[PDB]
Amino acid sequence: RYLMDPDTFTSNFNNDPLVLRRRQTYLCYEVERLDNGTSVKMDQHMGFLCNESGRHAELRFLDLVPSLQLDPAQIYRVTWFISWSPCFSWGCAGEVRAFLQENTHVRLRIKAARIYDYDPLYKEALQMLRDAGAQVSIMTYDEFEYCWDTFVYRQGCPFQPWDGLEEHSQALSGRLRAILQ
Ligand code: NA
Ligand SMILES: [Zn+2]
Repeated sequence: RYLMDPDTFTSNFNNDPLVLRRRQTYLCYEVERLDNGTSVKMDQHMGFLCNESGRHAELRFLDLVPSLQLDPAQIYRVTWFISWSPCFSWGCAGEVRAFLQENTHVRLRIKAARIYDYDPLYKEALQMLRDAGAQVSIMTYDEFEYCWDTFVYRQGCPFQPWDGLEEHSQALSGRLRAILQ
């Protein structure tokens, strides 16, 4: 597993609104299989994706699902730690919705560092994901540190939080839950 540079992680998962980073998304993913109330963690199916040549990371994740060789007779939970919530206007929310409709064996958990409200239809993207069965939430300190510990070439350095991490997370979470109520 190639691990992400720490600078790339910190530049992209920051949730401070005064840090500009609209040009790029990073999407860390893991997959587990749900059997009789216990998960089979599948470490060979973890990684991260960014946007490439105009194709958003969310669509690039959909692009690689067949290579994960999921058994449709099984149930899987996919988790996304994504630096921006998925857009509507460039097709991500719609494609994820259609994917989850066609792939009823897949459950999707989305934890976003920030809300992508550069998209005029960002609220509709979030509601569309919720309506398609995705559980959508804002990243807290716990998830940022997990991501640092799991996806980052950190050489045993501990996660060090940026100023305001918890405050911004809680404000974002309030906005999100208001949108999804
Ligand atoms: Na595709
Ligand atoms: Zn998108």
